[PDB]
Amino acid sequence: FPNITNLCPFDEVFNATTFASVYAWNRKRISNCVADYSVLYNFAPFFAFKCYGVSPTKLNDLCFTNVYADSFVIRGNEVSQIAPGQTGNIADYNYKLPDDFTGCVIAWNSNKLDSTVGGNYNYRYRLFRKSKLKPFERDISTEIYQAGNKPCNGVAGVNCYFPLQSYGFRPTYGVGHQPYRVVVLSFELLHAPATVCGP
Amino acid sequence: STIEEQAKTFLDKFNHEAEDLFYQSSLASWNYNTNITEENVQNMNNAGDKWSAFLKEQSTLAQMYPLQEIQNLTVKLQLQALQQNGSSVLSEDKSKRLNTILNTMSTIYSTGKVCNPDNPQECLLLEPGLNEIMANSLDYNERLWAWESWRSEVGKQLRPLYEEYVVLKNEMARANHYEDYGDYWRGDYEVNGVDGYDYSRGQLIEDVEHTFEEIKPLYEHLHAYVRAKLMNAYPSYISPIGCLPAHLLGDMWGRFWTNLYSLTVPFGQKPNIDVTDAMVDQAWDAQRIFKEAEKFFVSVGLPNMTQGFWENSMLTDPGNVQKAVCHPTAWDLGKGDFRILMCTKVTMDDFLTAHHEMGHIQYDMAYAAQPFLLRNGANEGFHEAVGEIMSLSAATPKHLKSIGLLSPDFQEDNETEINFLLKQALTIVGTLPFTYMLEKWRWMVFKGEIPKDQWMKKWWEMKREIVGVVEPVPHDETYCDPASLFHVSNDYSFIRYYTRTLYQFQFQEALCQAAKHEGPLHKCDISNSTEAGQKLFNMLRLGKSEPWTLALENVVGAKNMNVRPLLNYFEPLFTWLKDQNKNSFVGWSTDWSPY
Ligand SMILES: *[C@@H]1O[C@H](CO)[C@@H](O[C@@H]2O[C@H](CO)[C@@H](O[C@@H]3O[C@H](CO[C@H]4O[C@H](CO[C@H]5O[C@H](CO)[C@@H](O)[C@H](O)[C@@H]5O)[C@@H](O)[C@H](O[C@H]5O[C@H](CO)[C@@H](O)[C@H](O)[C@@H]5O)[C@@H]4O)[C@@H](O)[C@H](O[C@H]4O[C@H](CO)[C@@H](O)[C@H](O)[C@@H]4O)[C@@H]3O)[C@H](O)[C@H]2NC(C)=O)[C@H](O)[C@H]1NC(C)=O
Ligand SMILES: *[C@@H]1O[C@H](CO)[C@@H](O[C@@H]2O[C@H](CO)[C@@H](O[C@@H]3O[C@H](CO)[C@@H](O)[C@H](O)[C@@H]3O)[C@H](O)[C@H]2NC(C)=O)[C@H](O)[C@H]1NC(C)=O
Ligand SMILES: *[C@@H]1O[C@H](CO)[C@@H](O[C@@H]2O[C@H](CO)[C@@H](O[C@@H]3O[C@H](CO)[C@@H](O)[C@H](O)[C@@H]3O)[C@H](O)[C@H]2NC(C)=O)[C@H](O)[C@H]1NC(C)=O
Ligand SMILES: *[C@@H]1O[C@H](CO)[C@@H](O[C@@H]2O[C@H](CO)[C@@H](O[C@@H]3O[C@H](CO)[C@@H](O)[C@H](O)[C@@H]3O)[C@H](O)[C@H]2NC(C)=O)[C@H](O)[C@H]1NC(C)=O
Ligand SMILES: *[C@@H]1O[C@H](CO)[C@@H](O[C@@H]2O[C@H](CO)[C@@H](O)[C@H](O)[C@H]2NC(C)=O)[C@H](O)[C@H]1NC(C)=O
Ligand SMILES: *[C@@H]1O[C@H](CO)[C@@H](O)[C@H](O)[C@H]1NC(C)=O
Ligand SMILES: [Zn+2]
Repeated sequence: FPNITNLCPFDEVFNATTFASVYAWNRKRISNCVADYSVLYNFAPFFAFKCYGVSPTKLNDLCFTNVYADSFVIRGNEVSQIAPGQTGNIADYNYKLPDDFTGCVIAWNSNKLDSTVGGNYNYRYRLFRKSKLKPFERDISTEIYQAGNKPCNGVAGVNCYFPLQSYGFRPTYGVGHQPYRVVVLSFELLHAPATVCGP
Repeated sequence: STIEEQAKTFLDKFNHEAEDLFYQSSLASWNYNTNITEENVQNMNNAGDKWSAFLKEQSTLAQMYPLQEIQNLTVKLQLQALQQNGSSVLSEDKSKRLNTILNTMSTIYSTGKVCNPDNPQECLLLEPGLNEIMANSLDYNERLWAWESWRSEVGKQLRPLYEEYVVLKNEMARANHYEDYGDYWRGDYEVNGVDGYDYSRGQLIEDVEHTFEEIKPLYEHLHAYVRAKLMNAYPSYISPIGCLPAHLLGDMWGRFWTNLYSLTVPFGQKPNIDVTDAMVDQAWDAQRIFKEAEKFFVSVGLPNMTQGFWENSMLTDPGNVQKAVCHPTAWDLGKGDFRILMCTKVTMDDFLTAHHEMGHIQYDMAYAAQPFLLRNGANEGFHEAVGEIMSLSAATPKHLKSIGLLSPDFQEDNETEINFLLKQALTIVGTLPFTYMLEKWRWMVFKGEIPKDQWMKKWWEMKREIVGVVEPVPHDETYCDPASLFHVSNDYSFIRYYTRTLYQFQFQEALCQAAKHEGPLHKCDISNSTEAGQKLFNMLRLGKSEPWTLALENVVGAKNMNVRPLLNYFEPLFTWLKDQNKNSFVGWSTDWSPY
């Protein structure tokens, strides 16, 4: 097998035709490739490009042992919760970032992609959970949340709710309720040979 | 788990399902109102049936949580609002019949056409055609023809529908434990469980009837003044003692006397006009009207209109491709979707109505922060008054001079201020007896007080008695003339426009103190006062979370509606009208009628 370097598959994540629900968020491990973060631009107007602990302008001169790209879709007014030190339905039960997060959060409006006149109920999120999510934890359990004191026996009903909630994105919604595609780049530096570098 | 934590979790799950169903029902209703088709009707029916069957089960489930152990008040409020007299359980057969009556009356009003007796192809609708004749014509015969043709062809069409409309609306109200549909609408103002701030359904009838009696003197003098200036315009058609013919009043029903200004200006020639002409001269657009209204709300700290508002609203007549309900309305569909539906012409009437409807939307946006069940105005009067306290400021010559519709050097002498106060009186004061009588007739018809065989004998007995306006043609009981108004045939409560008219001058008085205005109220313009907008916004953001008595007392200092500020606003005109009716008669007798 030959010594040839790959070009980092950032197009597989940022340009996926369908993103995951935030409760079941995708993670792609980027490794053993040359990353060119210079292609990450020209998203929907007034997108968010929010980095923490690393400068995105120096990114093309840095090396890391691994890079992780987590992707999902959320509501417009939930975007602020995808950052360190945040509370809310998303940061508490669906996707959590730690205080020492070193990485970037790219989030852009996807109303033209993910909204439907009949409503897009495919994108969902967890509305009830017994406790807060640990950072980078993923929960995909469809177990009936028991709000009351009677057991639910896996049946939705009085005080027994199905824990996931569909967004139902429609294009005529306001921006706070419109869908936003989100990609979370995590740059990891370990005691190991750095295998993701810029040009 | 405590009952409160369970009630919270129930309300959370409720709000996410309710917002999605409310949006579908709202959007279905929008599609019908902008575009009247048989397919859009049954879509509105299906989305409305799903929405009520949802409330049917949710209001039942909400009984499982007793209020007496909810310590968090805002949780208590959502629970109360969900089990409260909104069951609207009707049988499937009777629920479908009331909808057919409602949809038919709705379709007839907006698509009703009077056609040439000799040429069936050329017809006039109410909105583009007949309104122009009733607002701009000066021929006695032409106005009479339009007044009668609309009430004879469309009015008679609505008479049998309205009779069965009340027998079903009354049956619905009784199943929800009200005396009648009129008591149901009155329940909008009801407040109980709050010491000193409570307000009953019956207390509105007393407060409207007594506040209106304090209004009788001011309106009777304006009535006599308009009578004299109308005597000049029309040779032998009006006597100095009789009522005012109903087809000469400025619009289709005489709801406002605003278009009578051209005939009644006290000082008309020498003071520059305060009306539409300069808009047309400056080639103003329906977009310019709303952009100027948007500019006004922003100047007090309120937000812009959303991007979706401009993309999704219908702000001009769509044409003959679709049949639209052209009457100006404001829409809060939820999910950040705000729209106005209005067939905007380039008039000063439409310019001020833009401020009215945008006032609704600004209220909707302000209390969007509330829980779903509390997103509404304090009462219907509050909602219909927000745009009016801005219209008060935008109508003043100070503001029109600063937005370029009056000369850059305007002479604001003693005389131009009386012109302003009169035109303000033609609209605001003129609509008060019209409003009170119409709603009182509905209440009296909803209640068992006006039988079928004399529905129009009493409607005109109350027009001549209370309003001072007489039928030019005798109408038998085949006619239904109140239903020829948008709000009556479209199932809207009308007393909202009476209570708001007192509310606005109360609010405007408090807001002009916030902006440190110096003179009498009618010179006040709150345009660039971000402090005045702050006082207003701190109430708009509340929604239905506080009773209207407390929300009103925390801004104006009065737990109730009051007539004082309205009368201070019009005092210079009140003492001026007295001087003009020296050799005239103030009042009228019911014993005179053309035919
Ligand atoms: C009656 O009950 C209600 C509800 O039970 C209660 O209101 C709650 O009060 C608690 C206070 O402990 C609030 O929790 C705090 O929230 C802080 C952040 O607030 C923002 O985010 C909230 C949730 O995020 C939502 O936002 C997005 C859009 O922004 C939305 O799509 C999602 O729903 C998402 O979940 C949001 O509710 C909140 O808005 C409320 O609060 C503001 C503030 O006044 C108000 O103006 C609004 O009108 C609205 O009522 C706001 O947008 C957060 O910083 C804080 O974090 C502390 O606690 C956590 C957990 O212990 C710690 O980890 C953290 O380090 C901090 O110490 C805390 O979580 C909760 O949000 C309120 N919920 C609601 C529905 O209002 C009332 O207080 C009760 N009344 C009385 C008298 O007790
Ligand atoms: C996701 O897909 C889009 C669409 O292909 C990618 O955008 C394209 O990326 C290339 C590479 O930088 C850019 O092309 C540029 O075109 C301009 C002229 O328009 C030219 O002057 C430049 O030299 C460059 O060739 C541009 O950003 C864009 N091209 C398009 C849209 O035509 C995007 O890179 C993909 N995302 C990822 C992460 O791969
Ligand atoms: C005014 O309202 C009418 C409703 O009667 C709209 O016409 C209908 O609009 C729907 C919604 O897009 C469409 O139905 C479509 O039917 C076709 C053929 O059966 C099919 O592809 C789908 O079943 C789809 O639902 C269609 O445009 C039309 N249906 C009719 C006429 O039967 C009309 O679009 C509205 N006007 C405006 C300007 O919005
Ligand atoms: C609320 O505040 C705005 C902004 O301060 C006021 O608009 C300003 O109006 C003055 C007077 O018209 C403008 O000054 C001068 O106007 C003449 C028109 O004859 C023209 O040569 C220039 O525009 C000149 O500056 C000023 O420009 C204008 N400012 C802006 C930003 O448009 C407005 O009059 C205030 N409204 C009230 C009711 O106080
Ligand atoms: C309200 O909207 C107007 C335009 O609709 C804003 O004015 C524009 O602001 C942008 C960026 O601030 C600039 O291009 C110009 O200053 C304005 N453009 C035009 C065409 O008028 C205004 O800033 C908005 N105000 C608020 C409070 O949202
Ligand atoms: C005009 O001013 C005179 C005195 O300056 C006053 O008597 C008169 O009432 C004023 N007219 C109007 C219409 O205000
Ligand atoms: Zn209104």
